[PDB]
Amino acid sequence: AENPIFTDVFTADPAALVHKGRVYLYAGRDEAPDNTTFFVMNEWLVYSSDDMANWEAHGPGLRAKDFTWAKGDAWASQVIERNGKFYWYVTVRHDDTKPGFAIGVAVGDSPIGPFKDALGKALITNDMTTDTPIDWDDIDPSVFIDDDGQAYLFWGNTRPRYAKLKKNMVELDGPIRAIEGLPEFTEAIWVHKYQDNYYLSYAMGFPEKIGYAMGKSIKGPWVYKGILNEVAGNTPTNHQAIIEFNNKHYFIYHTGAGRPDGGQYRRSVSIDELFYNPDGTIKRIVMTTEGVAPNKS
Ligand SMILES: [Ca+2]
Repeated sequence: AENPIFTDVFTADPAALVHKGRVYLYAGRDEAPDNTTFFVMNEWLVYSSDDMANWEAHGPGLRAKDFTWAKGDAWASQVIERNGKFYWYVTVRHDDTKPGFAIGVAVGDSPIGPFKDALGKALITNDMTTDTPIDWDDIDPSVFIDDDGQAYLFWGNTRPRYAKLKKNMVELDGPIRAIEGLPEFTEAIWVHKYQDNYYLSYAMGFPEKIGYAMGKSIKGPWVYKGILNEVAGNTPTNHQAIIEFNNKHYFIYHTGAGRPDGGQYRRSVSIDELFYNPDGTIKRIVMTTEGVAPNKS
């Protein structure tokens, strides 16, 4: 499965999920004419695989403009299943009623949708977080359900943060907490659990690499552990998903390696295998051209 995996579109900010034997893969879609101005993103695209290698294209799943309160900009996202429903947390640009980037939540009854705004309003709004003056801090959501039934929302650019999510998945429960322990944090938090440990991987520095920290609890304390991913080919933004599928571990990300004239604002999803050490640490990723081998049940 030669990387990059999709060649008919540029494709970025991957998020993935396993359901009923299939991997569902979610990505934003880079529509920019060149690598020299800025992101131009309007819609998220959905893909699914049997085996990690052959991908079925289900087309657009959600456009940013599907949020009445949103101006545009369909930035990084993450989907989760809970109670026969699917929650899609998005980064969009709020309209001038609450200036600045915001986090919204959509809902569907199946992995491919149809998806609709679950709230009719932002879940996180720029003015809720004012310990930084920048107006793109509230981006890149990540979502997690711990073994005790408690769900959590993580996000941030420049300022990493989390909060408890109510069962209904569309409401914060309790206060927003600043996360300590993530040297050089930039963005792209991805939380997951493996065996007895918790893992918070993130984009780090600039141009971005991915670093990660481990915790004995979802509330940490987090212990930075080293570099998970080198800086990716022809792109300053590095953006991960980590999933477990069929006894192998998958590290999904993007590169500027596509054609034609791929790069900074014309990115492409690539996939490579992740391996754990016996102590629980993750081997540094090796980003490869040939990508991943099939692996179906
Ligand atoms: Ca803010």
